Amino acid sequence: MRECISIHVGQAGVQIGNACWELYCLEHGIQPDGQMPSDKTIGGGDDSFNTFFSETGAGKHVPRAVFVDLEPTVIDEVRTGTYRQLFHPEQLITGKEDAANNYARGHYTIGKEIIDLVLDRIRKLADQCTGLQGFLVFHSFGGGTGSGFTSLLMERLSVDYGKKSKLEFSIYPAPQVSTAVVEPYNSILTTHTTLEHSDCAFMVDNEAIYDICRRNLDIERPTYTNLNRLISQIVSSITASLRFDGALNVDLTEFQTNLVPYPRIHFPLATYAPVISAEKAYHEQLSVAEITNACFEPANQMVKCDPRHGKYMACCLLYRGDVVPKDVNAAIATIKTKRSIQFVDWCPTGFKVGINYQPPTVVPGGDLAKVQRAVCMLSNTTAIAEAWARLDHKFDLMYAKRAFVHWYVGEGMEEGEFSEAREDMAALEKDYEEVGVD
Amino acid sequence: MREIVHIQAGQCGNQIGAKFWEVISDEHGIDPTGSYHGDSDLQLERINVYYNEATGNKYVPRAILVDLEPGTMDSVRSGPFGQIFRPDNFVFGQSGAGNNWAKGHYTEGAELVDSVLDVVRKESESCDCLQGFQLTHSLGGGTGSGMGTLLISKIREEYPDRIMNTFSVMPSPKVSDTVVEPYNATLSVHQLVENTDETYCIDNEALYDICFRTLKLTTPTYGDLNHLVSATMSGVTTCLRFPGQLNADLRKLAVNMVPFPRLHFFMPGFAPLTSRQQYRALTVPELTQQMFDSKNMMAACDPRHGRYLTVAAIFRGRMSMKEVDEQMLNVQNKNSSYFVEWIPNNVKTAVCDIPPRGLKMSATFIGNSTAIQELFKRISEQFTAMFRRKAFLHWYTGEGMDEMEFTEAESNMNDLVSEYQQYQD
Amino acid sequence: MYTFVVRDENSSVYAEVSRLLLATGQWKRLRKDNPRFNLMLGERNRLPFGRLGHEPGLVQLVNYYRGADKLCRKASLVKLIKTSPELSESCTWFPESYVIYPTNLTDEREVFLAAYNRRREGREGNVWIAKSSGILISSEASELLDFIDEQGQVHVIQKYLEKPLLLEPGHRKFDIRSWVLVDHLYNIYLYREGVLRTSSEPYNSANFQDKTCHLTNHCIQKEYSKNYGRYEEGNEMFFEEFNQYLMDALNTTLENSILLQIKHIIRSCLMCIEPAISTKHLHYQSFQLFGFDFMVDEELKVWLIEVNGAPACAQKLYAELCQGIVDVAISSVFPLAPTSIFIKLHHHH
Amino acid sequence: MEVIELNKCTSGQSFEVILKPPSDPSLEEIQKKLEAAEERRKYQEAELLKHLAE
Ligand SMILES: Nc1nc2c(ncn2[C@@H]2O[C@H](COP(=O)(O)OP(=O)(O)OP(=O)(O)O)[C@@H](O)[C@H]2O)c(=O)[nH]1
Ligand SMILES: Nc1ncnc2c1ncn2[C@@H]1O[C@H](COP(=O)(O)OP(=O)(O)CP(=O)(O)O)[C@@H](O)[C@H]1O
Ligand SMILES: Nc1nc2c(ncn2[C@@H]2O[C@H](COP(=O)(O)OP(=O)(O)O)[C@@H](O)[C@H]2O)c(=O)[nH]1
Ligand SMILES: CS(=O)(=O)N1CCN(Cc2ccco2)CC1
Ligand SMILES: [Ca+2]
Ligand SMILES: [Ca+2]
Ligand SMILES: [Ca+2]
Ligand SMILES: [Mg+2]
Ligand SMILES: [Mg+2]
Ligand SMILES: [Mg+2]
Repeated sequence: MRECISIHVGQAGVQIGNACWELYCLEHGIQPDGQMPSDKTIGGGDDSFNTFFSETGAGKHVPRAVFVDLEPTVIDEVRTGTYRQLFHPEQLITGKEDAANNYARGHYTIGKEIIDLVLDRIRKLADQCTGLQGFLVFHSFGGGTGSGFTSLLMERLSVDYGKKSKLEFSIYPAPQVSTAVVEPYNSILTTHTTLEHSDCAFMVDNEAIYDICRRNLDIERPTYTNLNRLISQIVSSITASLRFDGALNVDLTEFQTNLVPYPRIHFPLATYAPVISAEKAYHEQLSVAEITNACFEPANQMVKCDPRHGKYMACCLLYRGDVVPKDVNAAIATIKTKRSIQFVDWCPTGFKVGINYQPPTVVPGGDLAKVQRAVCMLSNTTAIAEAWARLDHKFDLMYAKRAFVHWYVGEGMEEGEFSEAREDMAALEKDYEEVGVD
Repeated sequence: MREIVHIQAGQCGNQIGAKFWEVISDEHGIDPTGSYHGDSDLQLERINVYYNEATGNKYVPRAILVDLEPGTMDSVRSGPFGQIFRPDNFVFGQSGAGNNWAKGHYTEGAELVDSVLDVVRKESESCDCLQGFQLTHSLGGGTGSGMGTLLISKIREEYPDRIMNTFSVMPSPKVSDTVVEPYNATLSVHQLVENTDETYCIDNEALYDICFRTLKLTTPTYGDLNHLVSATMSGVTTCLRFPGQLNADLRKLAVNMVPFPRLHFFMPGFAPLTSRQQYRALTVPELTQQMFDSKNMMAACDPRHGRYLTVAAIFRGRMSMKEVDEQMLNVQNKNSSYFVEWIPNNVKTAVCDIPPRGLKMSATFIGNSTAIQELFKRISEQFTAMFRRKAFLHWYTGEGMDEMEFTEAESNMNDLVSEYQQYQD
Repeated sequence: MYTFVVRDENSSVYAEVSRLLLATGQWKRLRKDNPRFNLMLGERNRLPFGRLGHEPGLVQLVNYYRGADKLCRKASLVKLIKTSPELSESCTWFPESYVIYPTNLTDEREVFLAAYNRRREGREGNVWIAKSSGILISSEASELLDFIDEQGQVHVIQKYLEKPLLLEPGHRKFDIRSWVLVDHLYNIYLYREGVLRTSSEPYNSANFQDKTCHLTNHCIQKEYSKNYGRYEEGNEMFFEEFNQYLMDALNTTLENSILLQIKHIIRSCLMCIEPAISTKHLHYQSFQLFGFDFMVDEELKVWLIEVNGAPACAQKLYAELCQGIVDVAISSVFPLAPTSIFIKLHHHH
Repeated sequence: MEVIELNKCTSGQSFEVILKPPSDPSLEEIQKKLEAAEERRKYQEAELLKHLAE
């Protein structure tokens, strides 16, 4: 068994993290106090759930997590919430004043004065690991701490943990729930300095989660709670292979191998189905084919975009519940004949399939209804670059007038770091185009 | 614990400040003695942003009262909530400023500013994490204008990395005390351009017209003008005084509203505004159509004469947040030729569950519009009509000022107008 | 109030569409860089489909199907017909074609020569044509391949219709242009009005050098031909006259002998690529006007020449069609506060 | 349509299906950057004070 440390940075990272460890506990039968009745080895063991939970002598299963925010009001909820007893205080790091949606403020001004403290706390979690795999970093693009401080952390992690892997869960800015005008600036800044330090990143566009919540859950104005309970269902599906017995995506290294054939192109698209409203009278349960086919509808992709007009470099299906391989292949064959699935010539046209018999756990009182089977597809499409195009466009509009730049220069950042970051994205978009178009 | 220190200077400053503290003290459930008697936990969630908590569960506003004559502040001390202010925070002189910017900034004011900073420093040392300051003052008089800007200059020196925010009453010949108000306003606007991060420009003629035309007050008074300012100040600060996500921070509001350092002058707005057919409920569409109506704005500028750099809307009360988003998007989509196309999503919407006193719901408007240059032209034009004849300069030269300084303030503001002009195209 | 932007100033069609929209008083045009729009009249090349459908509250519609270039490209069309089982390589209404890459750059050079040596051996007519996205007509394979190598872009060689259907009097060639509009629901509408772009020169089969009687292009007939405008005005015969001709001369109708096949061909092509370009579950919606070009042989068999994705319209039909584009393509998505001029082509979605 | 590397365990199974074959900054440099931006902040604030001193 090899452990995985999770890092949650900024508000988005903290709240999403809080909603995943709630789900992790419910999935592994852990209670809010950290006790785990089914765990028959008290105070130790190298089980699959131990990759995410350490154990004390008193029998407490403690997440291998760290929560970092430059402002205390969000992490303070964790300290007094339902799962306050899971973490000990050293895991919850909070500052006094935030980054004010200013990448340069999180990275430089405030980041420099707290980075050495975060590393020290992370080192304490590392010293508990007999064979550490890597890190899972949850953050937002648009937030000042989530963008500015995360890139600084990723740089130091690559220095202090060279031979380790790092995966990202990144929240893509969506105006319908965004509280900042300069989020394009922050998103591009943080992608530029993180690109060479992240081995694989899952971008969730708030626009996609927001509309899934209004369409499938009949929520007229979704809250962050709604947005996060849904995000933690997908994240649970991606991290299941690390927390349960299995032979696919068994360690963090396997994500790069199975999903990223070229380093810079490490942003797989995630699709999920089915999302059903608990408030529904009673739904007719979907089949293996029906839910597989749904993986090729933009309406349930974590980022809206048309894979039909891109090219796949790798496709991966993660099923949970009542699924046998025979039914999966029966659906794939059907979808290949009715869908536009174009791989690149230097990749096999196939799918790596993983099946976990335990169906998706649902939070009591949540929005999602219990289903018999669900699938999450991780496909590396060139179509995801549409999100880069959208973002870079907004950057160019503001930067062309130097709007809001004075706030960044005022924190010690040099104006040329803007163009330097935008030029990198220019190269990223071109890479996707070299791989996808003819 | 993100504390804000409040400062009210001069006649206008203290009279508007007092009413402001009277209005929000009601919203947070604080009585005239500082005892909380509200019914909601939301009232206290962020109470320490503007209030200090003494012994006996008393809440004392974190405000300092300043003036060069005792009269106005003597009234505040006798006013409704006068007993709730910290006695040591009354700092005043005896000479006055004679509506003379140079007296409040160079002579009489200099003699008293140090003892004011002694109070500011003492309030700051007790803050867990001080955000910044907010000043209430007029620009047409002597103390709020001359000493007010003097205080700001000295505050930015001792706290160079904190946010400086002001509610500035702009003078108007229609609602005038003296003929030198354009002189005092031009000199202050240069200090504000240089040393503030956010300035809510409140034109006294806008306040007058709204009382006469909209509210149907046959003969407005300063008291009536200050009612509006109170309601607007309460509205523009709802983001700070209650739980929220957007513009909930002074620095975050600046970062989202100020694309260029010098262009931080806002047009505030308020809705509803009804005369006394006052009990009629207001629908969200109506609430939005008014909030964007120029007649509900208090800078006395025409928004359709410029373009919005950024906007901050705050809807208070229990309403359809889905219906709010629909109407806000309808406004931007039905008049998208008045928003700049080089700042995507420059209109941010915030919601508050607690409504103002006596209203089921309301909306407050904060606009960074290039149309504000119309205000700076009025003042500039009135300035030049006198300065070209050197009229009334002797009041100022007698306090040690030279004409060169007036020539500089004149140039500094015409520059500001040119800066607003290049971004309107 | 609906809003739209214009990103193709050279489009004669949507220029009039924009004229009609504003004439209703319920539409308002915006700068070409304003993201808040209901409808985009987008540019031809490099239309930013990735920035569509991301404006909260605004349902956004565009006049171009992303991915239709597969059908509106010479080399792309051929590759689509030989590889799509719905069309099959045995497609009976598309001339035998091959994709030929110049030697300075897969390529079907050898496959083309095989069918050539077969025809040349069987005494059969072996006249071919070469073109690209400058055309050459020859009966010798050496002249066709040498012509493409002198260029630097992909070319296509397809069988030339040696026995075209000629209009009398004049003994002259022609081609039929039919406008087809596909709306956001993917209903296929065929404009009731077509145009015959006819040649004013007597067809001469013993001289493929003088390409004035073989090429029915409205520009070549008006520049290199000497009988332009003799028989019909501007070498444009409309369906009313062409129908009366088929009756007096051939004793049949334009509906039976030609239009049935045209509607069958339009269905087969558009229904084929529907899974690839449909915007049924997309965050934005698409419609697009297409221009199909057909040939007719002396047997009254219809052949497909190409599809145009940004076609112009006949002068006499700009009002009827453009008003129709607003009724079925724009108002059907943004209504305003007959006897349709289209022929719906029902199909199994 | 080929299935390869089928692994079965109590809590699930995983396999692979092939439809078709194919055709950093050191610690020294980071500290300088953090101090470089801090040096440009000190300078900018000194100019502010120098300005306010005049
Ligand atoms: N999906 C989701 N998005 C969130 C959540 N919280 C914040 N966001 C998004 O994150 C972006 C803002 O970044 P934040 O994480 O709030 O900022 P920060 O990282 O705390 O950094 P600061 O500027 O110091 O506050 C906005 O686009 C929000 O929509 C959340 O709980 N779930
Ligand atoms: N295989 C073939 N048999 C007979 N005629 C042919 C032919 N291929 C092309 N032509 C002639 O060429 C003309 C059309 O050429 P083509 O359409 O390939 O060029 P183009 O696309 O630039 C004109 P358009 O404006 O219709 O797109 C027709 O008038 C037709 O008579
Ligand atoms: N809105 C409002 N404006 C005022 C009030 N009192 C004075 N003013 C304005 O402020 C200017 C005079 O400044 P004043 O405050 O009296 O001078 P100071 O006491 O030296 O600061 C004039 O333009 C007045 O119109 C008031 O109570 N309300
Ligand atoms: C009582 S008064 O002396 O007649 N009056 C003169 C005008 N001045 C300014 C003004 C007009 C309206 C509101 O405020 C207020 C005092
Ligand atoms: Ca154990
Ligand atoms: Ca590395
Ligand atoms: Ca004295
Ligand atoms: Mg934060
Ligand atoms: Mg006075
Ligand atoms: Mg063509």
